[PDB]
Amino acid sequence: PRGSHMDDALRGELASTIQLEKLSHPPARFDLLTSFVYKWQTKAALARKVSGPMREWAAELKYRTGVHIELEPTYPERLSENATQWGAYETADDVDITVYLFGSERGIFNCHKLMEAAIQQDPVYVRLGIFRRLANSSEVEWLMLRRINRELRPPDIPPISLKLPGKWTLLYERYKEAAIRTLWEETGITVDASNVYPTGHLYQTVPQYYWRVPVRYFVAEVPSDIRVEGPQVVPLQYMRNWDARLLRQSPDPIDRAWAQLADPATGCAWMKASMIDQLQKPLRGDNYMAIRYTPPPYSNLQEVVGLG
Ligand SMILES: Nc1nc2c(ncn2[C@@H]2O[C@H](COP(=O)(O)OP(=O)(O)O)[C@@H](O)[C@H]2O)c(=O)[nH]1
Repeated sequence: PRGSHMDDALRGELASTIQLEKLSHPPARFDLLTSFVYKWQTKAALARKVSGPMREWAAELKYRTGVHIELEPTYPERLSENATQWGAYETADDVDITVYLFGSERGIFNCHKLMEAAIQQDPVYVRLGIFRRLANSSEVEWLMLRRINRELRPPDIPPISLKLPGKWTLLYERYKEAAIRTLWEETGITVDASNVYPTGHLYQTVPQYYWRVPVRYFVAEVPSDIRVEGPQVVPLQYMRNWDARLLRQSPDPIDRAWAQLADPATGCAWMKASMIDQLQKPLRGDNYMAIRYTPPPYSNLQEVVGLG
């Protein structure tokens, strides 16, 4: 019942081999979905590529074929263990996951080959660090957004995410291609692929959070004078039309900094790296921007951005 609701929410933002096993009927726990049902016994290293933290790719597979993807840890009691067929999993990739498919065999056949191609790639989150240089200052300003995540979310996703632009790679989409397209979807800024530079990737997960995906990072300079329109895809899902008087007095530092630098008409804000890491210091430690958005030397840009 929760899996469907999350797939319905992503509909607005949508525009070596797999051994399936047909099941006579589904287990009683999955009858409400029941329409055939096929099972795929795999690991989280593979099942993560057809689901996603917010069911990004499980919803696209439904948008494509009409099949419903349902995932469950095969032996979830092992995820409650600290220290073999039983005990704590070594890594998240090793977590046994059982995937269920619901729909017509026509739609299941289409999704099956889509899934066999999905598990071949590396689907990740992308963040294109958009920055501009200030004539009066020496440091750069980065464009920040605050997305209001939905109620149906995994426990590792906050209610509001202070983020730089960027979403996720669609099925068969590539890193830079996703970073540029998702940049416009969240900001409305058009950046050329020759000015986008990869700055690194991060993957930190635990077995209990088997769904977590790597994050590929990019940076690109924007002209200091530019019309930042804000989110054009699902704009209601971002912090907008807020009230600067009362939020300025919120006990959250993010919130106060948002009331002072954010524009409620666009939901966007320009922040310096020293300000972003100060905001991320109590949650992430030091060097939040430097760890993620340090340009490669061939960009001839780590001099300009200031992290280096
Ligand atoms: N949000 C999110 N973060 C992840 C996921 N998987 C890994 N991470 C970690 O997120 C850290 C950096 O996150 P950040 O750049 O602040 O993006 P954000 O956490 O999604 O706002 C990295 O150390 C990654 O290991 C995921 O599926 N979702």
